Amino acid sequence: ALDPLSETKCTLKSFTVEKGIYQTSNFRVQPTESIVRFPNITNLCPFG
Amino acid sequence: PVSMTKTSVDCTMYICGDSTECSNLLLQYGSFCTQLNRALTGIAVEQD
Repeated sequence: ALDPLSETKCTLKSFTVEKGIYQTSNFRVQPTESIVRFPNITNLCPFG
Repeated sequence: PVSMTKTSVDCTMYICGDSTECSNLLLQYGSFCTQLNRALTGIAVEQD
């Protein structure tokens, strides 16, 4: 959980990683906020 | 023909995309999807 070298160590299940290139599950960017979109409906109720 | 397209499928993003419960449930299945991704990477490197 510190550096990608230790991440590859966890990946290969070995304390010694050879010369090469590897990784694990992808890192995804999370949404910053939520945007609600709904109509501007003009028809009102004639409670008046 | 000499080589095929180098497809790479992320098992976690496919089965349990943006969820924790299904990933925790799949964690009980061992290393199935991980070894499938490793076989896919081997297919890619042998195509190369």
